[PDB]
Amino acid sequence: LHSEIGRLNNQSLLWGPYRPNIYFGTRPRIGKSLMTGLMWGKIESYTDFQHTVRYTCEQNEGMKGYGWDEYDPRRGGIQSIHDIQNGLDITTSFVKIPGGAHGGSWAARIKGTLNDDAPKDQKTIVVFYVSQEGENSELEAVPSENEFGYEGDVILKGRSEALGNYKLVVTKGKGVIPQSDHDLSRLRGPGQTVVQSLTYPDEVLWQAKPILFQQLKAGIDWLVENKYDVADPPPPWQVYLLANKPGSGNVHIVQKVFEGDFEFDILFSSESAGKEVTSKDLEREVKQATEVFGERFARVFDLKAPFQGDNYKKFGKSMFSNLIGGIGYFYGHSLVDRSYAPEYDEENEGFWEDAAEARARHQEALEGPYELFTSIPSRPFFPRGFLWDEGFHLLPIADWDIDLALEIIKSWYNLMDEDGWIAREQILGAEARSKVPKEFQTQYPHYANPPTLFLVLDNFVERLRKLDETLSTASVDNPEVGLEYLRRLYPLLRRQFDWFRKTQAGDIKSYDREAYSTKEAYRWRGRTVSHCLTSGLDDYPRPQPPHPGELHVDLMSWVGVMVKSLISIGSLLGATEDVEFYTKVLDAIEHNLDDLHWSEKEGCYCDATIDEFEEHKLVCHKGYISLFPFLTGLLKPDSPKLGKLLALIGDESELWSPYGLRSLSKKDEFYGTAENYWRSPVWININYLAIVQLYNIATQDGPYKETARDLYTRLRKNIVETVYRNWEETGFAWEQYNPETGKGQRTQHFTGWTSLVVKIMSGHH
Ligand SMILES: Cc1nc2cc(-c3ncccn3)ccc2n1CCCCCCN1C[C@H](O)[C@@H](O)[C@H](O)[C@H]1CO
Repeated sequence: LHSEIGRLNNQSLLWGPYRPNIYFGTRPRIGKSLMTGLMWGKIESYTDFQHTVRYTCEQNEGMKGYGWDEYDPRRGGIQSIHDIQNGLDITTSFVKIPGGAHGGSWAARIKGTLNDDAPKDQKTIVVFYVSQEGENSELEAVPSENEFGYEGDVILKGRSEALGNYKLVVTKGKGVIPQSDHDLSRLRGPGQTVVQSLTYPDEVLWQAKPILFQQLKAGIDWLVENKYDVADPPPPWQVYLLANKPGSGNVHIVQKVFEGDFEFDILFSSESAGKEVTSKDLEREVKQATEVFGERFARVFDLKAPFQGDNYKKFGKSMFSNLIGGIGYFYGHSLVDRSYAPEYDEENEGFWEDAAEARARHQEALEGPYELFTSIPSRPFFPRGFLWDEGFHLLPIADWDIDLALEIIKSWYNLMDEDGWIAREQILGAEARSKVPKEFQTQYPHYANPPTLFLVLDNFVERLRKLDETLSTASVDNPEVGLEYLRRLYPLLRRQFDWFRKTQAGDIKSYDREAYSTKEAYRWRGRTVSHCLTSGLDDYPRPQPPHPGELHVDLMSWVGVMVKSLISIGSLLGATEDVEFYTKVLDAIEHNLDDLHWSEKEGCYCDATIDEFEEHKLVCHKGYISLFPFLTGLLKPDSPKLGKLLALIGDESELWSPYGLRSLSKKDEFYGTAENYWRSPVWININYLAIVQLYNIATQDGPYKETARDLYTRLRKNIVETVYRNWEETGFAWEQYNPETGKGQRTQHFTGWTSLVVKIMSGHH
């Protein structure tokens, strides 16, 4: 029965607009298959369209904003694009229609409305770009009746092993189509929809912009060769209208020019299903997906006081939809240094210079191919899987659709190599690589990242203990399906635990260091003089200089998170021997957090190193790192140390700002220095952990119940209100928030863990 829910999940999730790196396109969860993408741009001159055309996501002065207003990957949703440069408000509606054997059908409506500033007679070029990879697959544009292009719909008929037979239609659409009275119209037509059907080697089909432009350039070269010149030039929009040439190929460019507002549909009909998809179907499924979305939101994300108002519902729906709507399917090779150069062991003083040398051997090579199905932090700046981000992303996604979340967990865990490593940053294929400088592509088998995916697993387990609708919860409603999922995953969880202990081990035994356990001590590999990228907190201050004797309290706390999870999951599976090992490890981490990291003088946890004199020294920098045993859920509710942590947390002169907790204390010497990334700003993911733990202390008998109740109340309010005020003013979720001014800063469109705000509002953890 487990493989039955599995098959249904596969069929459910196969199609989506799973190309979040571009404004709008679709792809199935298959490496080498059919992909679509949208392009549009005003044209006012002979040279402007190369500058105005839109395709890959960005964020700059010329784009007011864009994002999903509703989305569910099983059903589809609606996206809104507000484009200032091109004077256009665009809506892209996407809907899926189950049926047949190949993952069903789908349809999209693209609607453009000029805004108030645009010339009422703007010419906008619109391209629908279609490609198909596969040796034994075919795709053909049925030619038109008319001489120079299409008066009606463009039908592409295709076939592959993965999709069977299918037709993809681009409807004629509604809006004024400009007409040219130039002589050229005797050879190119007066103006109409055109199709060019092309073939290029499979591996470059993703390069839609250059492919389109090479065709535009050939058209213009043709003008020049044939005596169309500046004495009497055709209008720009006709100079940039491709000559119609439909056929078979692995690339099909469908181009329309509109004057004023426009709209058109794309209808993908899987042959193996009922009759084909119509526009009437598209409109009905769109209306239906909205109603379903509406009803699930109010059940799953029931906003509590004081955020019950409609302004907050709208806010929550926006933050949620952007998060779950950034889900992508990525496919290809990634770049990995598999030398395991000994310099990566970081065993000597000055290790960062040795590691630099090894990186300068450039032994890295492409490997795979791999696939990943994942949500991402940032459509415009970094639209790809990040390992510890994904644990935060899936917390609200799991509320929505636990089965989808498990799908994504599985996807990540299928990347893990034989040692237990998953690369923290998943740049899969040439398309992904295109948006990343070559110096930053290389992954390193010694670099960890927080295991925040265990958090999602913990939520799943509590739920397991305590048709699209049915599927979304099938793995908790069918407990046998649940445990079977854990059974297959568990060995990989254990592999990653062991990997952490073998690769990120700190050194107790070799210094004058005393502690309850000889074993439990951890140090993030990969640190530079000013950074510790693998920890997730890039530039939070760490012992200076970095040192093989360093110990990092956040890392030990992450290991504590892992054992606690393995206890739970081991128990469910009766891995009795495993469970007793985990038990001794937990107990040991509990003692060693105190013996190695607790500072009585400072009243918080600290990283540690070793002295010029070879002695253990705590290095205290009050901020997120200091609270880690608390944030990761490792302290007993009655703990005196917890009490001191709550005092530091609430202290306005240290961490507590009107806008959330500061990443670093105002009192720290590194406050607001250098790039100031994690050295003062408020970050939603860590604030979210704080909120969850305050709520935990707050809803149990103990000495800190009422303190935590008050802190919980206020921090929930501060964090929610700050992210809401910024969203109201700017339309954006931001990467972090300024603790002096409350302003969002760094990167926009960070959905992204900022969207945790939906779970914070809906409460009852
Ligand atoms: C190559 C690159 N080009 C970039 C361009 C712009 C940019 N900005 C404004 C305007 C224009 N351009 C910005 C950044 C750019 N990058 C770096 C990519 C990695 C950043 C990771 C963010 N984040 C850092 C967190 O500390 C970490 O915890 C977390 O896991 C991670 C993933 O969310």
